[PDB]
Amino acid sequence: SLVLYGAPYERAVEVLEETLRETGARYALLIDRKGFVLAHKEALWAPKPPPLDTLATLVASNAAATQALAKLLGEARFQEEVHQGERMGLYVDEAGEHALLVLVFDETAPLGKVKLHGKRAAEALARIAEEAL
Amino acid sequence: SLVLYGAPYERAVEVLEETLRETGARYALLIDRKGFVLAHKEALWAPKPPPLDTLATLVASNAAATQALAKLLGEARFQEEVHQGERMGLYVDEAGEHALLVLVFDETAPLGKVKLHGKRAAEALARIAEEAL
Repeated sequence: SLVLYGAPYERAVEVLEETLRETGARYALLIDRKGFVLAHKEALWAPKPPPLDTLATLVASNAAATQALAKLLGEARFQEEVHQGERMGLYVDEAGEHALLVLVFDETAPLGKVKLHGKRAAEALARIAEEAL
Repeated sequence: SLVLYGAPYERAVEVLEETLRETGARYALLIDRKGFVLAHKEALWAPKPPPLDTLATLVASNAAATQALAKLLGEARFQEEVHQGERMGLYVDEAGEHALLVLVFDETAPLGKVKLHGKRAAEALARIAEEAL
């Protein structure tokens, strides 16, 4: 597949939903490394997100931009990154070769839970994407 | 001051050294938001770092690059970021208005310690830089 659709798509959304419930994050996305959104889910209590195409293309651009740093420091790429503001934070984890799990969260979501469930979710989504894409 | 020199410089290096000891990080740097290195220290057990001007300019470029994301998500800027590879990770924390504390570390440095002491160090270095620069 070049697009995630059908049962893989259905399962990916189900994983993103459970990830929101387990973390308390606002928004959860699986995106490819070109910034295309493969699946997304938003907590019913959260404000409408920013345009998710923009968000995904900036996350994917930054993820590519950071490889220079990982290589400067002697590794191939980073696998995970957390960016924290006063209120809002952004978690991104590799979901296999060609996808990234993105979680947007506020202070009400314990960063430890965001990381712990986020990692499990990226593995599940990697498995789905490996078989599908 | 436009450069950190004299007693402020001396104290900043002393803070970076204690930060390496408290964290177990490889390399510690205070850099300005233009990527200029104000102070740096390296653990005696670690390999020679990558060119620290390059490292600082890439860290500063990325920090600027990420503001678009923070603003997309409704805040002014991120205050802190962690990037983790299989072995190496990179911690960056705001040190006041015009500087960033950077810690480069491997698996032997507990991320919790890196964050906890890193935050204290960025506050101390902010204080030094506020009075000096």
